[PDB]
Amino acid sequence: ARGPKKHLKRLAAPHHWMLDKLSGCYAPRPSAGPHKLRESLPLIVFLRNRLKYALNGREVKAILMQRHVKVDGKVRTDTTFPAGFMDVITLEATNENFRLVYDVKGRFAVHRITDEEASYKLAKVKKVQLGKKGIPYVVTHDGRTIRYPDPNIKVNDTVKVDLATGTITDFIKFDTGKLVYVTGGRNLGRVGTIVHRERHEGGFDLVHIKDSLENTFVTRLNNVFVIGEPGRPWISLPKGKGIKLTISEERDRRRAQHGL
Amino acid sequence: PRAPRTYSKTYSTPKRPYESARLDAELKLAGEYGLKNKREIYRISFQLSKIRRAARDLLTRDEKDPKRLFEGNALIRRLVRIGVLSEDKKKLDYVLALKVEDFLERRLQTQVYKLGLAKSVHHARVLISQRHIAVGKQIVNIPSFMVRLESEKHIDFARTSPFGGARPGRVARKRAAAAGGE
Amino acid sequence: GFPMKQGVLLPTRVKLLLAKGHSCYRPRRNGERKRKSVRGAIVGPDLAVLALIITKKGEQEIEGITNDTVPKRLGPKRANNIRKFFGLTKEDDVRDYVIRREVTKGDKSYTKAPKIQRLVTPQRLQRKRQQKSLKIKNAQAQREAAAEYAQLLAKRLSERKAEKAEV
Amino acid sequence: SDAITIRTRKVISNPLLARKQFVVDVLHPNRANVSKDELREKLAEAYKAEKDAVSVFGFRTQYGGGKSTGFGLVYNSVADAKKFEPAYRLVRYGLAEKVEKASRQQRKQRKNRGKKIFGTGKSIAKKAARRNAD
RNA sequence: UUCAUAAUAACUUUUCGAAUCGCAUGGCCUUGUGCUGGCGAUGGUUCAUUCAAAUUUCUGCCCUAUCAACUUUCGAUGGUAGGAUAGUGGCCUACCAUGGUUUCAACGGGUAACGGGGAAUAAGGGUUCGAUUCCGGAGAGGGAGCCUGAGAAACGGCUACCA
RNA sequence: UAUCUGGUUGAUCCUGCCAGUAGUCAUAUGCUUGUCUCAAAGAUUAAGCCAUGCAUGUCUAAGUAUAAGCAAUUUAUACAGUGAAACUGCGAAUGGCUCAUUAAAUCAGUUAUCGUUUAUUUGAUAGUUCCUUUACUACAUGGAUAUCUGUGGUAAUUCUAGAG
Ligand SMILES: [Mg+2]
Ligand SMILES: [Mg+2]
Ligand SMILES: [Mg+2]
Ligand SMILES: [Mg+2]
Ligand SMILES: [Mg+2]
Ligand SMILES: [Mg+2]
Ligand SMILES: [Mg+2]
Ligand SMILES: [Mg+2]
Ligand SMILES: [Mg+2]
Ligand SMILES: [Mg+2]
Ligand SMILES: [Mg+2]
Ligand SMILES: [Mg+2]
Ligand SMILES: [Mg+2]
Ligand SMILES: [Mg+2]
Ligand SMILES: [Mg+2]
Ligand SMILES: [Mg+2]
Ligand SMILES: [Mg+2]
Ligand SMILES: [Mg+2]
Ligand SMILES: [Mg+2]
Ligand SMILES: [Mg+2]
Ligand SMILES: [Mg+2]
Repeated sequence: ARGPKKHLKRLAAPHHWMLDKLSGCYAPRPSAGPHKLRESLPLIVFLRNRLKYALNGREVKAILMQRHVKVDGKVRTDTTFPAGFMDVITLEATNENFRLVYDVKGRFAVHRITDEEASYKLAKVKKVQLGKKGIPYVVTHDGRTIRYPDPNIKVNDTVKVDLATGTITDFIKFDTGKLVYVTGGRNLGRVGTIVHRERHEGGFDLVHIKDSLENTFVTRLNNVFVIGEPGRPWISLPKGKGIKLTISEERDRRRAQHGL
Repeated sequence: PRAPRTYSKTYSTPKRPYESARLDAELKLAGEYGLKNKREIYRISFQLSKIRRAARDLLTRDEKDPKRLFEGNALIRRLVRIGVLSEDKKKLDYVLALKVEDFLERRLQTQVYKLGLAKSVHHARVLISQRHIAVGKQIVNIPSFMVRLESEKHIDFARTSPFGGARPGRVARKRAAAAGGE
Repeated sequence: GFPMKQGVLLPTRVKLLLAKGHSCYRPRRNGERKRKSVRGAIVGPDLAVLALIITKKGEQEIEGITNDTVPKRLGPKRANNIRKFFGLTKEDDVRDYVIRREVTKGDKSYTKAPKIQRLVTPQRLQRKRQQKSLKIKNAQAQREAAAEYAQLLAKRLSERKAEKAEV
Repeated sequence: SDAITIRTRKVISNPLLARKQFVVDVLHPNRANVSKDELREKLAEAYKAEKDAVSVFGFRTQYGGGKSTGFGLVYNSVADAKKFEPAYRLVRYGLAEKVEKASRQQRKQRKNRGKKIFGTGKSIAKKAARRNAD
């Protein structure tokens, strides 16, 4: 009905916002940005509901204004700016750097990171095409277009963007026996190896993934994000190395590592 | 258009109103544990029934099957914590055999009575309502509080009120005042 | 009340659909089109007022209209406009010939002067220069990138045509 | 005994708002309700920072007395406190002073009235005068 | 894929290619006030993307045969070409063909029918309800028609008629 | 959380219903009604009609101030502090309400756009505007129009004419 929608009801929000059912009718709708609405994570949520540096929206706004938050080197001032997967959130005071990565369960984890890694962003390849004047460009599944790419970078390949300038420093080819991260579905937040790649030339390629504990699962190709060569990831993965325990196992862990 | 609040009816009425034997049993139960209503009894029954439903379901699933192993185990643990199941009977099969008395013999009412502090159940109830009796230095107003077995060691009078040693208050104070200038 | 719209002809009032551009109407939303009643361009026996612009002065005078003058309130704001008004030419500077207004609170004597718009500042010039530089720089960068790409292409083609030998 | 054992639990140091934020847990014994001002003073004494650079809000008594739990922030300077703290809180404290608006309804009405005139209504006034006269 | 893209042919009542703003006041002397240069705002081209958008595939709706034939002059089903549209298409127009749906209920009638998530009940199977907090969809007394705009056939916009 | 009981007879066994029994984020209503927490609430009939008030406006170092506004005082003889108005920009297509229409329609899950439009967004990005190349606006082009100042029209309206 008539043009774009501008609000978001609290229940209609992505569940991995971890937003509480009460204390409001509305949720912070991610503005038009680099990442998809449902796959994003607004700055407000990151600030208030994760790190707890702000108490309310006004506080968040104030924080933003003094030009201190930095999403991928660039500044940002939107409360509802949609930082998503692999995005580096740097705070100038505190000197903390964060990379937005998922965890074993599904939601965005607070993952503290060093300045040596915070310099670069890792990004999947969505499209490879020749643009105007015959100039080749690559499209990252995370927002960007990069002109004149290395011509053996194809779709689904992951790319090390140096972020400070925005040039491709290095890349990983999508292939069997390469460390992978799942970014959508039930298996989202899981880390694996790629055992096999089914095709079905028509609709949705399925990739078979084994983790470190020899525990195979299948996801769609567009949910699968390459991260390195097995055992050696290009980024630091969060605590619990994207592993997925069974519920009982988790409970046991909780019990046996008690230290109140 | 704010997110709806969840209610749950916590008791269930009997399916046949004037079953005389049943009524008498209920009355007896009330007498035993100083219950204000049949409603309290019904609540307890409902609670029991919920547990039973869970247990039966678990049983229906294969033994050593994940869900049974987990959820059932958790339930058992909870029961033991509350103090309704005994350490002999951490079994899930024994969960079905529980019966209403074990829940009533675990209220902050009955517990209070059974540790001294009272002289009959009614007295205990009165004390509870009257803001005497604390658990972990926390004054409990609720007669049907379900004492958590490990907290059962700590049931005492409050640091406020008399009985547990503070200012006498109200009637005693008045009496003292009267005595004073006479 | 009704005004006279220029163009209607007709000795009587008529209803018209009126938009932005033409008179007898001020639009309150963009592209609002009120149907309003308006009197014609022909003068009749029914008008309350004529509006008359006197173009040729005559033999006698009318008290306070032909003898008397009302001062023009605002001097020109654009630099070229200012130049025109005085008749100054391009090399004479505008700043000095800006009309001042004297305002007093009662004690404090104070002067008001307009910001000359479309004036040749150093700042403006600097900005222009920067703009000129920037585009050129960008172009150069692009060229460099293109060259690099070409080189890369050449030294992959060569590689390809080394394994193109064999049995 | 009055005691008033004050505790700062869950201490987040926040350079982004130039503050330290924490859960205030205060003990009563035999005394009902601590009062905000007193708490603030205590906090100031603890933290060496000025009394006006301290802010405490959102308290609840434990039930059956004995304790009060609330939320506390201690800013680096008074200036910082002034420029980050909500206005109402400041007013409560005694730093900033009450803004004197009319009831919102009145304001709304005024706005509506204003809407009904195009430009500043001095000409309109004149028209009303002269036209009224004749 | 007649794709991306490039190339030759020309065309065009020739679109765009910064006559725009704030704070900085830095670097070489050919010692001019010269040439320069920093961080930003707004803009602007096509391609991205994002928030969207129109359509669109397959499968699924409650009673009724005291509705068995329905659609096709006035488009019904298909073809061809055009027009129109943001674009696909009987969407509309011209010429042509005679199809399309149906007892595995078409069509018609009713609904005290908005659809769904769900709700009440509660052995298993079911039965009834869902105006209503979330998601779709409609509508602003009724019907039309449009302006502005990225987006409305908008009604706390306009134009008309009826009430 | 698998339950039935009263009524066809002089009595009997049935078929069968009626009656009871229990629940209802199911409405109404009758009596009563101390406390705590939570909180539906002009849907059902009339998508019937509406007094009055309010519900969409908006300005930053950073588009346009000669308010004849306030400042007033130790950046202005171009402006430069705040700043009503008005122009411009943007928004008013979201939200909120309601369920009248609507039965392969809507809608649900599922596809598709190699069939299109998309402000904004975040990336990208344009030495080629010239047109013969011995003396040319580019150290910057043109005319308006708002507010304002004045002259009014009308019983009247968020009606606007005439001049500067
Ligand atoms: Mg495809
Ligand atoms: Mg007391
Ligand atoms: Mg200018
Ligand atoms: Mg093509
Ligand atoms: Mg065609
Ligand atoms: Mg209906
Ligand atoms: Mg229904
Ligand atoms: Mg519904
Ligand atoms: Mg209805
Ligand atoms: Mg109505
Ligand atoms: Mg309408
Ligand atoms: Mg209205
Ligand atoms: Mg509306
Ligand atoms: Mg049955
Ligand atoms: Mg008989
Ligand atoms: Mg008889
Ligand atoms: Mg019955
Ligand atoms: Mg009380
Ligand atoms: Mg109604
Ligand atoms: Mg405007
Ligand atoms: Mg809406």
